[PDB]
Amino acid sequence: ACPTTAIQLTPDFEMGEYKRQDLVYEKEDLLISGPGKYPEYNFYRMAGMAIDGKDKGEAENEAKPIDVKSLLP
Amino acid sequence: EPAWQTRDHLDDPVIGELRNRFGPDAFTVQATRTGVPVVWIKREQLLEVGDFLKKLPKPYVMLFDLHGMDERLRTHREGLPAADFSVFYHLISIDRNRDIMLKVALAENDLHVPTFTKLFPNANWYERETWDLFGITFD
Amino acid sequence: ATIHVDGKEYEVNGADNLLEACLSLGLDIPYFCWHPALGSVGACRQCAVKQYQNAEDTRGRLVMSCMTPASDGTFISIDDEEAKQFRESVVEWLMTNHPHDCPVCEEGGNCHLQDMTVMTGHSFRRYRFTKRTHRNQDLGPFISHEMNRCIACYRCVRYYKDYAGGTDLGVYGAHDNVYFGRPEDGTLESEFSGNLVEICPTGVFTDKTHSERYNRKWDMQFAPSIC
Amino acid sequence: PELAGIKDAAPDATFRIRGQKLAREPHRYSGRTAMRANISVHEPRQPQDIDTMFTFSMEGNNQPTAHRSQVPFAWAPGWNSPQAWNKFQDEVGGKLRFGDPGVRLFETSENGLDYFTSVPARFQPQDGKWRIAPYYHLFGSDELSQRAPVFQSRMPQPYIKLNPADAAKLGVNAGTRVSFSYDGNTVTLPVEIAEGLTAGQVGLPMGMSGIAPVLAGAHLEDLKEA
Amino acid sequence: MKNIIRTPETHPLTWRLRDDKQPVWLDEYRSKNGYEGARKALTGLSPDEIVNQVKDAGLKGRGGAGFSTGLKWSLMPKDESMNIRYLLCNADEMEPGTYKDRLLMEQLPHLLVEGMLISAFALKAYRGYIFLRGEYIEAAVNLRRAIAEATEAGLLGKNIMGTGFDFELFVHTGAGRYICGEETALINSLEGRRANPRSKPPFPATSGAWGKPTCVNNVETLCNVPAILANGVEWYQNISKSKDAGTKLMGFSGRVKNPGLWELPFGTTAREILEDYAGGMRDGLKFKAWQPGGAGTDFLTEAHLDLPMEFESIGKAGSRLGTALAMAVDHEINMVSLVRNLEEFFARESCGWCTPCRDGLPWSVKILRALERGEGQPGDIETLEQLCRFLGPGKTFCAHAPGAVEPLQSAIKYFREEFEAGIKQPFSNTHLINGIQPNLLK
Amino acid sequence: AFELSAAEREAIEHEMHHYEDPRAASIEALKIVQKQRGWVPDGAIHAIADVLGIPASDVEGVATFYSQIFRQPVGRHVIRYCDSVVCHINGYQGIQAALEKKLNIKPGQTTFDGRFTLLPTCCLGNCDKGPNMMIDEDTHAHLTPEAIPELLERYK
Ligand SMILES: NC(=O)C1=CN([C@@H]2O[C@H](COP(=O)(O)OP(=O)(O)OC[C@H]3O[C@@H](n4cnc5c(N)ncnc54)[C@H](O)[C@@H]3O)[C@@H](O)[C@H]2O)C=CC1
Ligand SMILES: Cc1cc2nc3c(=O)[nH]c(=O)nc-3n(C[C@H](O)[C@H](O)[C@H](O)COP(=O)(O)O)c2cc1C
Ligand code: SF4
Ligand code: SF4
Ligand code: SF4
Ligand code: FES
Ligand code: FES
Repeated sequence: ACPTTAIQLTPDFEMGEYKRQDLVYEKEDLLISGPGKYPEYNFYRMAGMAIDGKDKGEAENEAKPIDVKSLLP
Repeated sequence: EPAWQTRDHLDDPVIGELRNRFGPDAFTVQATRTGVPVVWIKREQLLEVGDFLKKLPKPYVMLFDLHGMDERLRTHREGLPAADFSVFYHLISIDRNRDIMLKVALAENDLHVPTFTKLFPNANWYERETWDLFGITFD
Repeated sequence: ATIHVDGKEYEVNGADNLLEACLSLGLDIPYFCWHPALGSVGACRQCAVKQYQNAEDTRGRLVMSCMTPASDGTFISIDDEEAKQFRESVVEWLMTNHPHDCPVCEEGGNCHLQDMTVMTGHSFRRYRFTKRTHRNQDLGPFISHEMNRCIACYRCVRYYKDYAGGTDLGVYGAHDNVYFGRPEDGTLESEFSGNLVEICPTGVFTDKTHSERYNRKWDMQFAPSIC
Repeated sequence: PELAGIKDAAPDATFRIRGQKLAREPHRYSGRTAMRANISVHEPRQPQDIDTMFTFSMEGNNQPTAHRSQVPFAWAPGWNSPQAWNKFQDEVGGKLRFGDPGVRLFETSENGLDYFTSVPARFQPQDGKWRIAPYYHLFGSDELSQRAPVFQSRMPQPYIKLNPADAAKLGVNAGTRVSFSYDGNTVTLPVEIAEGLTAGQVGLPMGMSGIAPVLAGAHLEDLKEA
Repeated sequence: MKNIIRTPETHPLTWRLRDDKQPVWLDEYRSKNGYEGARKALTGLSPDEIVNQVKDAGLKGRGGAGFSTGLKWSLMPKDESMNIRYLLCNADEMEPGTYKDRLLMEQLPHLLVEGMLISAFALKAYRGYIFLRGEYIEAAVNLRRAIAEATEAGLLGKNIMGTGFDFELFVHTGAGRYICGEETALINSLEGRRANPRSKPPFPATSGAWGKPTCVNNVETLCNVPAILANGVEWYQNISKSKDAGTKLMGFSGRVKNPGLWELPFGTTAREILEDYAGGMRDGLKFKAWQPGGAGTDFLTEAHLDLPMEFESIGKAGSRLGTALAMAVDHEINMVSLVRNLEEFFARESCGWCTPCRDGLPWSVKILRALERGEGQPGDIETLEQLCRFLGPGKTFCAHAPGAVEPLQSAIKYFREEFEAGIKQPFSNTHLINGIQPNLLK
Repeated sequence: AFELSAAEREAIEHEMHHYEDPRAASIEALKIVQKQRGWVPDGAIHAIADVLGIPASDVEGVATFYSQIFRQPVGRHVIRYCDSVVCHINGYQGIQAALEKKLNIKPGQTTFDGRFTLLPTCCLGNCDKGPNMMIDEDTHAHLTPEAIPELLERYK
């Protein structure tokens, strides 16, 4: 159900802890330092929102914004 | 015609047999996507309807299922009797290679159904489960 | 007055609209530009049904439910082939240039465009060309502006001008580079600009106060209260 | 006795539609077993609402075709927008189905009051005194609204309005500070010119910090430039 | 015929037109039987009598739809408390291939002034607005000079010829949009709004400009009526043996030997106009297609060139007459590029009101660009056909989109092979994610 | 810091006299400002809204709706070549390539001298006279690619 391929299920199964309270994995226990089973995908290259390093009209299959005041008909 | 179409199954000869036996009235045929003919039988006719189904030339010999349903929150009930609860009996005839469904409507004040274990002895655990999970009592 | 929907008789008002008569009966007709408190226009063409002349008629004619009176003796059809595929084409046209940013959008499970895209049953895409974009505006501390999400059903400008009497919002531009907003950057000085969050069926006008500390609609624990 | 109608707005806590309560949250309420997991992995019992007709979980009822007047939220299958309210009404754009919340509690009297003979005189401006006129900004004249952190950028700066003739008499130009004394406290506020105001009056935004709403209709002294 | 002879009996419009392409001013207009119809209307005829006279004379509207103007003038309200009626002249024409009003506005302005006078007295309208375009500028100067000369010579003002009827005329030069020619959008633009059209059956005849009863009529429509009230009624019905009464400014345009504009009676075949008045094709062109009306109607082949240029005769040919200004396309020009230019004009010149035109004409533009560049994918011609079927009358808010997609319909129906030849590369809408198995279907 | 001149304000009021509403005179007021100053600046919208009474959003919508109301600074002369179909058959692409070669600009752009602004036009309404192009209220017909530098060099 992830439309960004952010949450993934690794082939690692070596879990099991002493306390149940420590089984609640926070954000620092989940975010890994690389792209996993879907390496090359990036959701923000499809989204049309203004992004640090991505102006309006810079996403895939997306045109540059024509100004509302533009001279062309 | 697609296999998922909402069919009424009035072309089933068991419906014609029921119309010949108990009259064209006294039961309501429901058009569902279950693939089986579903008939709403009144409570006092249930034992004799089951007895008639058990004495057909190719009778309905196995009680496939028997369970209740809470109709109190069901908003989309068109072509259905006024029911607070319902009890459905799913019966299978192997010689006909067909199956029928028998729905009995119930009100809140009288959740009493005549027992079905005198006809199908596997109904004991199904009626116990209906009395456990629902409030339906079997006489 | 009585009407016939899908060969079924219904007793509706004769002095009201056909779209609101059908929606009052629990029937589902998609709509974008119509609001119960703003009247009816033709800014979209989403409420299309097929109207006949008499009881025995096959061809019909595609009319708008929000622009046809619900007079006595009308014979309309909602879920025939032609009206359904035309409404699918209209949501396809509206979603032809729509940004692929639903999970990062403020509407999410509150969006009317999502419900009317699912309701028309349009999932596959055959539009392979480029989309359309617009620059955003700073509308103040309460209204976040994301103009790319717009489908140009004119409900915001109609509410803000005709209903609310405000002098800030408006329509600019032309055929396809149409714009809905202020002539400059600034705060919407009308006292009813917050209703644009739910008046807009898309994520253009959204709640900035809910943009900060945001959750989806299904995650909200609601209660009926008094302001 | 005159408040006897408040047991008609909503039914008792022992009110159920087909035996069940009404849900405060939707059926797709996510993350129930990890919501409180940062402080206790053991999921606590749900809060018990004995006061009212509502349950704090999703195990309730929010059906549009349910015999009730008060709806927590509008949701219908296929209608996830705020346009799901039309499923909760008998006719759309009209009254809500099965009535409306809240009863009127007031009945019109058979006979009216008398003609109030007390007609006030004209407002004559007086030297050395100023009549305070309320302005009542929407975003700044409510006690619970100013404490909201998002309103603080929306309220205007604390100001005071003066007539052009009054400002010419005081010799103060618009935008500069003026000092006025009330309850023995000389406070300085920036002035602005009000064209529609009248002579002998001064204008204040009520409800703000330091400016009470009861200051309307009161007098003011010592309008001196700071 | 090789030489054209124009007489007032057979050419009611441009018999007084000057050969040196110079404007006919007031003295030359009244010398060549000027303001006789206005005199008869304002002296000896009741306004209802004039309305019924135009109704039985069969002056159908020359805007392009062919609605009878007697019906339009008869649907004005009968209430005497509504005395703020308006008359509007749709002088804005921005349809490609249509230039019929430029001639009558540049070198015959007093004919339009007299027609507006007669129509305003027939409708009891106290104000008239010539809604012009920003590109007709010499026409604007000529119209303003004609208005000044008329209001100097006792016309067009107050107490006209001692009748007591007050009428005054303005020229409203538009700021430039193709949608402004539609009568409801003309009303919205005249009110200085964005020129989005309005919805019928609240008609301009009952509630138009500023809520008052108005009517909008073309320049040709208002220019035929002085001939009706100056020459006669049965004369107007007896100039052509067809049920489309009157004369129309016909003419071919586009790479012909003599492109121009000639007044001809209805029922004249398009082959006659092309091979006689237009001179036919030049040396090397084969005349592979034509449109009856410029750019709004749909293409016809050589077999439809023999039909008379009438509303109903071209109606049964899967087409319509339109402005009756024929548009000729030769064999050397690709139909894909021509329909691409048509769709580009209709996409960029439409208004921004309703969904299907707004978001289907640019899609047609992009599909036709792909067909131009040879980047066509399988499923584009069927998309264009579905687009044409879903942009017909009634499906959109106004009639811009059906007139836009009629050339597409005729290009698909007749010249299909070039559209098939525009498709070369296979369908690819989605690209790989490299971690997800694609849903490849058969 | 936009300020309407006396002649502009008198023209706007005189056009206001001709209609039942100043809103009807909004479009002609925008045309007067465009004629006087070449284009409509940002403060002119508020100036028209102040002299009329209608909101500035309506004035901005009117200014951005119609094609020949320029909201960007244009050159001293606006070249307007016909983009329509009859001029496509007669050939407008040759004269467009000639204009692009002579001016070294694209349509929608202006030259670095601030002299010419190249734009397409919906339709000139002179289709029977070959290719068509309008410069500064002057139409030109029967155009050829070789006649473009001669026709361009007689303007200021
Ligand atoms: N430059 C030009 O001359 C152009 C002409 N056209 C033509 O415009 C036509 C489409 O124009 P529309 O106004 O949308 O079509 P239409 O046929 O609905 O209306 C044309 C006229 O008929 C009148 N009318 C029709 N039915 C009426 C009724 N029941 N009651 C009162 N009045 C009634 C309208 O008021 C209007 O004046 C097309 O035939 C097209 O050829 C289109 C584009 C450009
Ligand atoms: C999109 C559109 C554009 C139109 N443009 C013009 C036009 O430029 N000139 C014109 O006379 N009629 C135009 N019309 C037709 C008008 O709606 C109307 O029929 C005409 O102005 C007057 O009708 P008449 O023929 O009875 O005089 C247009 C219609 C539409 C739908
Ligand atoms: S901004 Fe929203 S309300 Fe306004 S036209 Fe666009 S989709 Fe409709
Ligand atoms: S407004 Fe657009 S981007 Fe946002 S949820 Fe709706 S469809 Fe998706
Ligand atoms: S069809 Fe619709 S969008 Fe197109 S010009 Fe007409 S009203 Fe405008
Ligand atoms: S809801 Fe009827 S056309 Fe928009
Ligand atoms: S097509 Fe160019 S002038 Fe009309």
